[PDB]
Amino acid sequence: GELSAYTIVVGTVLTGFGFTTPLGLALIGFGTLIPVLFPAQDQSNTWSDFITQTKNIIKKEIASTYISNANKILNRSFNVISTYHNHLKTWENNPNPQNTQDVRTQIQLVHYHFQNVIPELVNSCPPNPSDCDYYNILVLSSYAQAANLHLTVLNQAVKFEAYLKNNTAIDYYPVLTKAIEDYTNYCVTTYKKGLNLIKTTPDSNLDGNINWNTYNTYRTKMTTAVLDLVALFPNYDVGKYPIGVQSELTREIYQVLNFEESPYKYYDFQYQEDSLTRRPHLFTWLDSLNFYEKAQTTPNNFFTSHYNMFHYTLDNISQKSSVFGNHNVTDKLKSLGLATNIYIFLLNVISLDNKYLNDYNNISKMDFFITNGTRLLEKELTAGSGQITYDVNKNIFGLPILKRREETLFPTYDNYSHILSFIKSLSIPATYKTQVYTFAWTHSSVDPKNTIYTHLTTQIPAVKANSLGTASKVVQGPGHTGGDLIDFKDHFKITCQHSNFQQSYFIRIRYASNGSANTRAVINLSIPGVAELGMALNPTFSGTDYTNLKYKDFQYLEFSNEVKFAPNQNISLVFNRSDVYTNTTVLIDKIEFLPITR
Repeated sequence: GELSAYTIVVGTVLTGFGFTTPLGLALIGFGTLIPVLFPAQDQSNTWSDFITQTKNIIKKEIASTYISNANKILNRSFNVISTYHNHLKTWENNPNPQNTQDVRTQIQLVHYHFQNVIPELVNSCPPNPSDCDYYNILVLSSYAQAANLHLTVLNQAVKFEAYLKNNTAIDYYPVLTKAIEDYTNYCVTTYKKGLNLIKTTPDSNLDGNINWNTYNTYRTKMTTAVLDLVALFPNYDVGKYPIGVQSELTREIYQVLNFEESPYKYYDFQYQEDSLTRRPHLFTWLDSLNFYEKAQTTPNNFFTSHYNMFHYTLDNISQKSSVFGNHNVTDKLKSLGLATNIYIFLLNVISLDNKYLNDYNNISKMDFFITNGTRLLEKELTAGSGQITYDVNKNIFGLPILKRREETLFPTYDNYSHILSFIKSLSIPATYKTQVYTFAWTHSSVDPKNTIYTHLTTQIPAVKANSLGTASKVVQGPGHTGGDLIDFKDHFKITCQHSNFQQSYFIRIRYASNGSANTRAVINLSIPGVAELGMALNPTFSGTDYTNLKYKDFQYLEFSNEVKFAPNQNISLVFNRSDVYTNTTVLIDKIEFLPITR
């Protein structure tokens, strides 16, 4: 949508987990968060915008007094964060005595401000039960920013104190943890209450049908606002990540074209979902876009059909997608290729405007805004000759900037949060001339080289693999892992490229698993030319509903033997399951590398 804080706040946190210091992600991360979340101090309209925008997509109503109240309440954090931020800044470069060193008192206030303002926020809802559920999902995005700030000072407090044990001393680690757990589970819960609200509310405009586009919009906006932020919360666990962490978000989000002027909005919800989005898969990179045009030469040509060319991370085989659309046999192929480190971060599309009639509303022209890392490259893809008579529609797709601006909408080659990853299409030629498209977008924090760093913990999602056994499958993530997970049944291999240095590590796994102590799954890791690790996994949850696994359901296990990689060494990570307990489900989330030698 139109609101860059979502993508910027998320961008700062990813960048923030880069190191590990006595002032944590506060002194610096705050230098960005405060200005982004409070541009007009304690009298901003950030929360209103967040709430109004959410309410504009769900299109349900409540007295605006609830919105301004929420905005009035969360705008208190400004002063409580500003003072804390100063004493901290006042604690570093400024002398290091013991008075301005008494930051421990300031931390106490920020922790007190958040124990009260968040429950206040949630409990200041309309009387009516369900009307209260709607108010809280409508405030969820603001809730998130609050909880994150909260988690940041606690993560900082923990670091701050552990630093003072070297050459009231409160211990916030048990609390930091519970906060990571509660906030995660609440956001996800609330996020689904909204998803279920939409999927449950007939749309008068659609004559009663559930509105899929509304469902999809809410998902795209909330993923970039809440889920993306919630997926990084585990990094705040100073226990788990002592020296810093490099993580990424692998989930896809979609923007759609021709929804309103096409009939498909009257079909079943799940039907549209099935044909407009992609089933859980291993992360893919877009090699090229292939659109067929009509053989004609006369004006008003358009793209008849299309297909995508893509590949798994570090895989030298380029897979091809289905040919969406109505591919004639005498049409011309207009292709747009893409090399490694060359992405589409913004595009312009010109499609035919059927005027709500059973007439073609296809894409006839596209302007891609590509990035190669050093400059902006504009490429074009046109059906026949740009010449167009019929009325046309002009739409822009892509996501907001990833960093605070500096030097057609927002993204630049050196400042973009998402890259194009796929283009699906729903069309039944045998009956209609209309076609609805969706543009898939993945987070630009994902690495094409699966690099393993040496100066901090590297987090490599299991879906960044390029080989998946037949017994295994990729299942939908629960909502807080930042993406999907692998249902490890047999084997799967992820390929990594080491940094230009030498290092020893311990590879650690973040997984989920039911089963019992007598039916533990066993995992063997074969790193050709390097090591042979193996270990038994423990039960972590019970039941078979993996879709709604809780935060506590995922745990961490580490292999005993260590590995050493040479500079720029290409690594093969072959995972095998040898146990017989076929009924013991194991969900692989993240593969972690812990540097041993500083």
